[PDB]
Amino acid sequence: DIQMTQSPSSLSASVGDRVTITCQASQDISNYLNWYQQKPGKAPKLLIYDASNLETGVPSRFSGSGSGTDFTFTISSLQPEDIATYYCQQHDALPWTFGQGTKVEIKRTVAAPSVFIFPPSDEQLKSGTASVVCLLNNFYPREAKVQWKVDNALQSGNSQESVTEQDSKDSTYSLSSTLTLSKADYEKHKVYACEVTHQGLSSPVTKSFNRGEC
Amino acid sequence: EVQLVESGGGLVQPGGSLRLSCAASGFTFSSYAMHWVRQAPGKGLEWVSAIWGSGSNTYYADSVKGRFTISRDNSKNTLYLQMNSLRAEDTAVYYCARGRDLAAFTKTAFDVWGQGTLVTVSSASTKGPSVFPLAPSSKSTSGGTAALGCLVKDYFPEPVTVSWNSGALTSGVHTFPAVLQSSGLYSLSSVVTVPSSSLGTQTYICNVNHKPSNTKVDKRVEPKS
Amino acid sequence: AYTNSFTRGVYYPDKVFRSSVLHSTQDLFLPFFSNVTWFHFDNPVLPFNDGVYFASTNIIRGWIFGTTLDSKTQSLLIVNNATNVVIKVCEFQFCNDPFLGEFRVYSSANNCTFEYVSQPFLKNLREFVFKNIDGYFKIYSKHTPINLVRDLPQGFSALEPLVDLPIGINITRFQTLLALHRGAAAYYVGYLQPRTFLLKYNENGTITDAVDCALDPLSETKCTLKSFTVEKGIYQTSNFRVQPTESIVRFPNITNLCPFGEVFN
Amino acid sequence: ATRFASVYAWNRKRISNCVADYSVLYNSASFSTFKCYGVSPTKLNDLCFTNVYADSFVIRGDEVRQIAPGQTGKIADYNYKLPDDFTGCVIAWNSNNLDSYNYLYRPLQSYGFQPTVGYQPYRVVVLSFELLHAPATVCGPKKSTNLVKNKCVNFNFNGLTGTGVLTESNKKFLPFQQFGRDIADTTDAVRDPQTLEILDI
Ligand SMILES: *[C@@H]1O[C@H](CO)[C@@H](O[C@@H]2O[C@H](CO)[C@@H](O)[C@H](O)[C@H]2NC(C)=O)[C@H](O)[C@H]1NC(C)=O
Repeated sequence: DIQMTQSPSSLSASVGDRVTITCQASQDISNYLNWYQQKPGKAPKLLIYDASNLETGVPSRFSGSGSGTDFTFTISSLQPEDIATYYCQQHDALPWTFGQGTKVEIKRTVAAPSVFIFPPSDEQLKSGTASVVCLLNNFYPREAKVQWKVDNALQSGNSQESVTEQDSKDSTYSLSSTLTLSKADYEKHKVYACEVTHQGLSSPVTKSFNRGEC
Repeated sequence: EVQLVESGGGLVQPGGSLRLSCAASGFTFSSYAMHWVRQAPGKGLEWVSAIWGSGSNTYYADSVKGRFTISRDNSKNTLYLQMNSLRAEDTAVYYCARGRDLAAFTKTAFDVWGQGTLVTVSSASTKGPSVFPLAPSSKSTSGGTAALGCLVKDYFPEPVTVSWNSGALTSGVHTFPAVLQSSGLYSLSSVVTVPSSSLGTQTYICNVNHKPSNTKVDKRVEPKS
Repeated sequence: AYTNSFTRGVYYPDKVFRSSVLHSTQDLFLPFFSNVTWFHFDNPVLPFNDGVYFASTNIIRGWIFGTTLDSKTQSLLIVNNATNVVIKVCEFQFCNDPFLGEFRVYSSANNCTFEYVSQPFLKNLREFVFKNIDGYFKIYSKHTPINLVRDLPQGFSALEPLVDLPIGINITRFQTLLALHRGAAAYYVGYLQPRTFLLKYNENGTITDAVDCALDPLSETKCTLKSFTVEKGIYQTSNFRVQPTESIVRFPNITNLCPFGEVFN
Repeated sequence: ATRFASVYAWNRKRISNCVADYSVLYNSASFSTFKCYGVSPTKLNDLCFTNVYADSFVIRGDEVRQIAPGQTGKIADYNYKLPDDFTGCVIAWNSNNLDSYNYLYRPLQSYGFQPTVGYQPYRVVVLSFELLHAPATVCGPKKSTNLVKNKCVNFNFNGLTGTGVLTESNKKFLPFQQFGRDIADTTDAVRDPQTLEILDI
């Protein structure tokens, strides 16, 4: 088959910046390569076909280039609706393979997150489940470290996280971390706390809670 | 206007069979080449199959060679995809795409790309959701903003919609993507950012709607102690 | 309204250099002192027939020439936009009320059969000549200072050729394009006939005078003698012959009739 | 062309108002076949045409012979069809390095391109000449020669031919005139092309 080592895997640029995404090839595929723009929950949309020809109905700020085994690809002016994941697909020999994909996001100023923890509700307890959620809201960059501490013991393997995609209004992300434990084990421990390390915080900020409002 | 309305997706146990449909309207279906492309949840695009008008010039991806069969129709102009001997790796959202491989050597690409149909290969059965509130700390003095939300647990399948106070309170509503748990059932949490001083005075009611089960739940949140 | 073209409308008939000589040539010229239609703003579609003389005094931005227009037939379009004049022979669909100013009068450029791009030239009088000869569309023009707006200038100026397009379209009607902003401007239109002119080439090779051999007996005498000065005397210049008014056919009348009634009845 | 059009959509580019030099393409050895009907390939530099249309498409060796007037077959009957009467020239070359399932042909069948002559893909361009629909505008190339002064020479200036001595002149030709004539309708001087100067004859 034909392999594409599309690099970088992710890159950061600001509004109006010029974006280049490289897409290699295997054996002189000439200009039988296509480009696709995909938004979360949306079907892929053509961006550049035959490595140079723009599709109809697409704004002129989008452009592609390259031929043979190297494809340059050039964005001129970033627009806030242009946030998406871009894929290069070889289309010569029985088109099968896609690219790994590169996530293009808007560069911004580092912002410290607001950290908070949710104790389990009483309505959730009668169902037999206890969930401890820590919320990471409006932070940048996406890099963040979450340290769960129960009874001052670092936790691992018992928590789940979830990250929201790039927002349409401010291009900032939100993150939710969920810790799950049983009601019987809930009564057997006292301290529940989540610690978040982030670039916008000089030192990590720890938020703690004691069961039963102690 | 080209329109590729997809249907026929749903829930299948591993090793079962399912027939997909991709209707076409607004263009000459019989004079174009039709394709199938799928994308695994959170993964990249992977081609599936292709039928180039003839009932003999069918081509499949290496990962689905032998197992998947593609077919089309004249008259009403629709597209089919026979899927056999499914495994856990076949769970993906399936798209039917276009193709003018016949004349055009320019629009070699997939001009439209239908909206896609979801196929889940799993033995789990349909189950309605359980909703739990996310209570805050009452003695929170970290800032003037308090975070509140509702946790929708153990629903199957997607999707869900969230509203608040029948539309009278819409400021700061933020809905998170669903996640899969080790229990085999999906989970989702929807939260809202609000001023802290309105927790004990204004009534906060979160509304959760699930179209496949027509379930609507309203829950009020009050600070503890 | 009409005006007298005086002595305007002379162009180089053959693009061959001559000097200090009086040359007699017959081609489509603007008759001297002929009536020319004056337009002021409205711009209807005008017949093209065998050629048009156009004059103006930057309101005028282009011309439309054709047979049926409305994208049913090929139509010549000349527009002077952004210092680059564009000429097309596409099947443009013309408006009910063409108006330019982006642009609208030059929309729906499809099915193009000829396209050409040139460097455009335009209190100043701009004279143009448009003729179609054996498939060659010839454009002539000249820019000159003008110190009056009542009628044509009293001066003399020959128009040099500028463009020759081998388009080959049968053109029968034309219309002008004015720079409409939402300030009317005046223009003059004359029509050519196959009349013979005597053109005077100076020592530099520029046409400085000319006489229309059908304007008056004196000019006819000037033409026959191939000179602008005629000595005292009697000259024979043409031949008067009254032309017939109608044709009459006379044959013997009712003779014997063939018995068609004896076969059909 | 970086990419040629398909036979199911062969390309038709209209060429007019230009000089078409066929000597470089004719001498070029990269073409597999170059068959001209009606006129010999070496006189196209003198002859002129009103318009030329270039039909570009990819076919296969099993049908590469089918591009000719009055031919039959799936391609000749349902795909690119040559007219019954006079056409221009057919040019073809093997493109196995580039085109040997993206390419299909005309109910629809695909070419079994296996890069391992009779089945190989060939790129075909048909030049159709229209010599009567309009005034002619596409002429072949004409080579210039050097001009020799102060000697009796046989000159040809833009179609005006003759014999005489060409010398320098001080006759101010206007920018739009090419040759001047004396009294009695005979040439006195001419303006040379390529260098724009006034030569007395
Ligand atoms: C026609 O083309 C020739 C060759 O390109 C032009 O000759 C050149 O003109 C430039 C400008 O005067 C000189 O600097 C070069 O040295 C000339 N080259 C030669 C070989 O003479 C010629 O001027 C062109 N004529 C035109 C455009 O009317």
